[PDB]
Amino acid sequence: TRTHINYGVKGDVAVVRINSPNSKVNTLSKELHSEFSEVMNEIWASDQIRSAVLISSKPGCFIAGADINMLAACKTLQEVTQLSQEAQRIVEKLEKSTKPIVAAINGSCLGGGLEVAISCQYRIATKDRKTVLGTPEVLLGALPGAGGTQRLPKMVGVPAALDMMLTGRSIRADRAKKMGLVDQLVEPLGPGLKPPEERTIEYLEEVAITFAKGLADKKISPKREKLTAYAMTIPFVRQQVYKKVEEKVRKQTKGLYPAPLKIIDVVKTGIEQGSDAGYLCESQKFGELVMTKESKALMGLYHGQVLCKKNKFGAPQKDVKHLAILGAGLMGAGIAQVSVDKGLKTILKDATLTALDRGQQQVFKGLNDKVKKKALTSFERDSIFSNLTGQLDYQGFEKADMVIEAVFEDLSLKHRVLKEVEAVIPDHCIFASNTSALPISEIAAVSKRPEKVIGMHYFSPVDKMQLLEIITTEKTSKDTSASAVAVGLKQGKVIIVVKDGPGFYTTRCLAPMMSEVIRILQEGVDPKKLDSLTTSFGFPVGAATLVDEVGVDVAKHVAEDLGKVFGERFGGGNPELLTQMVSKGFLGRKSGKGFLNSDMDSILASLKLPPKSEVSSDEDIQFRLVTRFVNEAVMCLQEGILATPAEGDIGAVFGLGFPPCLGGPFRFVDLYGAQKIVDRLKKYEAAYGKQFTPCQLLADHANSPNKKFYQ
Amino acid sequence: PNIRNVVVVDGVRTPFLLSGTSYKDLMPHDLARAALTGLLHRTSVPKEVVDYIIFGTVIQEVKTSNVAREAALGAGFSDKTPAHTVTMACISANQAMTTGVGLIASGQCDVIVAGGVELMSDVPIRHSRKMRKLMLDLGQRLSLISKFRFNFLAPELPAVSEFSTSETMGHSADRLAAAFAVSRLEQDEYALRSHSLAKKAQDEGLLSDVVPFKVPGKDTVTKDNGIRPSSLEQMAKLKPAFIKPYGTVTAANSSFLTDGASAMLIMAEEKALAMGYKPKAYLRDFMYVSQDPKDQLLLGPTYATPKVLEKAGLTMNDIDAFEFHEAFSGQILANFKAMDSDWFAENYMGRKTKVGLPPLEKFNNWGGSLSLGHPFGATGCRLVMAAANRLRKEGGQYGLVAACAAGGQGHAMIVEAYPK
Amino acid sequence: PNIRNVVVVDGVRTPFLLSGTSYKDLMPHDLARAALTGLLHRTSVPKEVVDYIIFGTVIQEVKTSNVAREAALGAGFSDKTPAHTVTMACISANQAMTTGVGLIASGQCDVIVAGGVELMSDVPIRHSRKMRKLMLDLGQRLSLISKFRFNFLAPELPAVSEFSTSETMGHSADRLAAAFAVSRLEQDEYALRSHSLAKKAQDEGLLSDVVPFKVPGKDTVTKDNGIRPSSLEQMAKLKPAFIKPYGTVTAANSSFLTDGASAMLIMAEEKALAMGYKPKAYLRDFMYVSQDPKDQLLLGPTYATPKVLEKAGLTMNDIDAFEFHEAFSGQILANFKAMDSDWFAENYMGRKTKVGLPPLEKFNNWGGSLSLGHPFGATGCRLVMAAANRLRKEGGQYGLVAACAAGGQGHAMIVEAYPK
Repeated sequence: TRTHINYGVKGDVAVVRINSPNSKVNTLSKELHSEFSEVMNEIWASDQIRSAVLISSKPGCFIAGADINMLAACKTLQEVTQLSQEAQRIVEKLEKSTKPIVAAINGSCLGGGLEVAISCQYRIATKDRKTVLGTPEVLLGALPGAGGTQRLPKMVGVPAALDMMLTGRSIRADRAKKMGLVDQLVEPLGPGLKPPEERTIEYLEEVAITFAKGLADKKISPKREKLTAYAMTIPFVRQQVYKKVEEKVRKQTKGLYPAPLKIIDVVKTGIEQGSDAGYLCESQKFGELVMTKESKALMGLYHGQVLCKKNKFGAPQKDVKHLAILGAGLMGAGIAQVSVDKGLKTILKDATLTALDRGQQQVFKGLNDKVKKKALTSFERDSIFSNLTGQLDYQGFEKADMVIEAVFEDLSLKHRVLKEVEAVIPDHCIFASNTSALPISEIAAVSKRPEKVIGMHYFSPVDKMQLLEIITTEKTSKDTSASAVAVGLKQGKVIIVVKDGPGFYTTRCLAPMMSEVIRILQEGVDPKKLDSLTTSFGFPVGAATLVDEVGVDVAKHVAEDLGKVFGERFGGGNPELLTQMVSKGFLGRKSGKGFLNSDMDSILASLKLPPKSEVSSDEDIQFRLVTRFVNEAVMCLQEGILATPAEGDIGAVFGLGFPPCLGGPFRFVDLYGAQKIVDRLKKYEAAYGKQFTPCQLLADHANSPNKKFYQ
Repeated sequence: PNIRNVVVVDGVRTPFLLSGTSYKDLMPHDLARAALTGLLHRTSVPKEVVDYIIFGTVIQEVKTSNVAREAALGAGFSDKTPAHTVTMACISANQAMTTGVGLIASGQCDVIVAGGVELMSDVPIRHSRKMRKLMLDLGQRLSLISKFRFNFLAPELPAVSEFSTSETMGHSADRLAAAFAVSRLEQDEYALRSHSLAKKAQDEGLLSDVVPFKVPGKDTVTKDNGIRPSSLEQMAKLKPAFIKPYGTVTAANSSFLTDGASAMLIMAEEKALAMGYKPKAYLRDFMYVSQDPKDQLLLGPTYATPKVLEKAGLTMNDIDAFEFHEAFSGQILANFKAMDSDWFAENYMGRKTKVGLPPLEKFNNWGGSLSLGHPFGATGCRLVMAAANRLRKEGGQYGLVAACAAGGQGHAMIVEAYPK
Repeated sequence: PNIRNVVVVDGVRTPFLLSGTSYKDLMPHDLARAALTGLLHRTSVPKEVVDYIIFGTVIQEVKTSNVAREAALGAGFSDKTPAHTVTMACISANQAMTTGVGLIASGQCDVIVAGGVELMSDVPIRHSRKMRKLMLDLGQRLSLISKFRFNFLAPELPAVSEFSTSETMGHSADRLAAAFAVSRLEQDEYALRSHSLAKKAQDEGLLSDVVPFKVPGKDTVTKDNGIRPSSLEQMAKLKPAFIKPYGTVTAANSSFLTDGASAMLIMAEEKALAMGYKPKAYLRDFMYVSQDPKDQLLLGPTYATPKVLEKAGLTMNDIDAFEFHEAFSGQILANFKAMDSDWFAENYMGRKTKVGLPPLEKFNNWGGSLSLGHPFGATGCRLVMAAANRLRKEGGQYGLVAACAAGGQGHAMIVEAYPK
């Protein structure tokens, strides 16, 4: 009947409204089209109404894309192509009606909503930051919900949206006029006789109805300088555009994404061939690349992506408004660069003036590029900058309520630093620290308050990567943890909570990968080759760039830290030579040039350590580093690193550097199987017998009795 | 009750001309001098008794800063009279009177001149941010400063956009207009009124706060120009300019670029009765408040008025004669519509109901803004005599003047009748 | 004696840089924001209690008028705080404090911020009087406006000349200098003092009215730059620039183009004792007088001081600590020389003798102008804390601050010690 969609008569115009009170946001589903069908036919069975308009009367987004648990609802190939052939037949119903129609946008329209949007004759949008217009198609790796890519370049153009529909990234409503998808804009309103946002969703109805009567008697026309140069001009440059794109997609990424080129063949065949006949090619394509081993776990990645952008600890009690960043440098000014714009007062501690110049010139230089790309106004830029004051000694920590240490890592100096920066701080505070190596329970037994100390570890370029990690002692209260993760998600960076251990999670898994980055050049296979060799498997940055990523000075400490405990037998397993690297005094990224450098070779030919021989090709050493990485990534939760490990590699792929289009280190028991990797290291069984030894929990349900982790 | 009182005396206003007529020749401190000499023409005051003149601009013609100093020296004042300008966006004058009454009630001086003077005919189009670095030029260093050059000559424009939100007056105008349910027909009944009364006001010819002077370049005299009446059907055809044609603010029912000046005199009451000039009004309390320029940009007056009624200790409906300042049609009826209901005093302060009820009859009868133009920083120092001679003309004894400014500041002050 | 009192609280001043160093990148409402945030760094006041901030410029960067509004909105103030600028020539700030104390003693508001902000690095070089008529341009009328043209492109310059007499600061400077029998040797003893004390003042490092901030374009921090000591023989070789070499004002002992800002806070005493901040000073009477700009152009302070001593009811020699503002060397000793004799109070008022006798010992010891530069509209709101912390540092309880302005206005007001 009318369970989610309804209209009425006002101005003799059908105001069909979109709402779904069950979830917070509305999703395109079979359960929505099952009633969205038998309304427009009644609109098409009417004659008094001469124009109609649809809108999402629920505040927030417009609609979702494909509903996350419905395309991931497992069904066989003929039905998943039947639904994705039926799903646009209802669009080819309404896109060419005799009675014209108008849609509207006042939200983050994403996914199949453009299918609803640009099929219309005339859409209308609201200029604000909340409304964005993007196509999450390649980001989950598919083709869209009804195949709108066969009328996007009819509308805006092949080269115009060809860098849109597979770049993944969204556009705000401001550039959409200069692009040409939506044509008219209307800015929202402030105060009303009704609350100051409910009128703005009820304002568009009347702007739509004053467009609507004009469409029926044609006072305005829907026929609304670089694309005009293209607009008729492709008789012969045909191959000489998508060939440039054919090698573009494999120079940006590497060739082991079989997803995005499989939307190119659409727009390759949509031009020059049968356009209406082209609407059934993707029916033979959408069922392929959804039922494949490329993006099958990518849906689970998205479930975890939305699943950890949640508070998850009760309710936030006594929210923070001030910060206290102990120490300038690269993390402190770094996390200040992100924790300043969206309403957090910060104070940035330094030792002398001589490093605040290196301080604020991050939080300014990485800020005005933001206004150089016109993503902010020129004025609000500077209020955002002036929310950040930099003290010198101490005057103002009596007002602070949350403290984050940022000093370069040591067990001895910070042990004192927590003892002198305890007295001028109130008792309802939070102390926290971004240690990377040494644990907090070794330093949580010193201060006056035992329970108001957590840990927050960041990652090194703080702007581009997008996650935090929490360090939780025995003594962390629920209010302390909730108040921490409030800063975590108000920060915007997707959180994961970790019960600690000697070496917590990320360096805990990175050093048993980094300790064999020396092992390829331990024989001397020209590790410039290794960059291509490992980016071929899928890692976005090479292992040479990983050791040029971590900083050469902390590499000896993250070698000695768990090597103090158990890193000599299976948190490592090769002779350390990085102290010989720094014996000359190489400086890493601050030396600018990386590794030919003419001095790595003298290390190995110092004394003849590589007479070694084993059949280890490139694929062999790729799976050696990956299988040890997943041996450690399955070692976690065997001691109970957290509650349930399906929360795991939402962290461990998203800042660690693990490739997407590979499901995660906790996700190779499923599409690659524990049986096959145990055959891989059982092929590797007689090599050393010491370091690569597999864990016991995954191995007992590995091969025969078809068991999985949770599936 | 022991604070010294304070008095408005006769308020000279040179008439307002739409830009492009005879004030396109002038110099932005000259009709200051004209209005001030006209003040010294009908006041008969010795020119050495006038104590502390203060003006107010918005443009600040930078060949001569602090306009009031030489603009008093030009009219032959005794130069033992200090002066300063006061620059706000729109209620510059009518910030002049309030700092003057603060200067008087401190009890140190004698009399104040307050005036507001501007010309939007010659807006300042300045040269660039970086070509003016060739000020370093003013024999090889003269070359080497000139050595670095590409084509970056572009005069940057003083786009009147309030800079806190980077958008012009009209976007916020029709936002607040459409937000409080204003139709196009209801928005122009007031536009019809604000000329239909104005032509009758000039017809009877008792709006007599006008001196003439001669423009030195062009021919004869001046008298106000922005008055034209029309019908409602001859207004809705005008396609709106501030936004795409779905919106509801056009150039017919909207302010226009006009130029002019104004002045008055403000006296202590005891010397007003000692010398013997017949006054016009007292000048009682004044609230002075601002609004956050993201939401309530031009919700100027009607967030300020119930803060001044309780300040004086009286009630709304028992006022005798308003006059609210306008800058757009509809804005003033949105400043009728919003506070003739609940929900808006609610949630933007605590627990009042309907504290704005202007009964529309005792409103802007001698046509306010949109009638004879809106100078950008000189209204207000029209408006006080347009309250004073008005409420003398009928009965009544009190009346509030309130105005809105580009930037969120409001202004509101009550004016009492003649002390006899 | 029943008038409410009034209080200066801690007076932030961003340091003054000679033009050409790191403030040649800025934007003339930005170090306003820097000085104001620095005021909100050491005051711990809730940002919603600060009532009515007022600033003062002289240049009025016209892309954003009324500097104080958005310059308070930029520092994250609650925007229920109205603001305005006040523009004079030279004592713009220190006209800010006096209209603030008038605003307080009227008894309607709570606290005042007064500050003065300018940059003479980017002076406004505007385009022409008649090329800006091409504003009429903004399809054949677009041609016909462009049809009339010869070569009349010339940027007219803001030559700082006071316009009432069409001659620069320096002509009137060395006129008044030579008119009161000032030799070149006597004119530069004071120039030696006004650096010799200044370097020692920065050496002991208790001139602590300075916040640093970082200039966003250039490298690190700021601290004052105009301080350089030299010998007397290394000064007389500098050939004078304001007049032909018979004259006696050169660029060594003269003000220089410098940029900077300043702010403070002004509190009512009863809320200063209710909230509990430790004050600095009271702020008693203020005379405010002007001089005719043909003869006594820079005879600013010493025509105003015996009008404020009799206003307060005390005597000259029993003041405890002056500080007179300077703009030229010699000017201040001509403001020593003239009133240490007769004939000048004679014939320019009636019957006093020697009402200026400053004993030179209790003078500008923490070096005033010429020490750390003279910003064109921000001095004064240095000078009050440089009186306050100074007379707290030694004994004594009273002290006058007095300044001269480009145009004949003077300023003089007495400042009392801390109320404990």
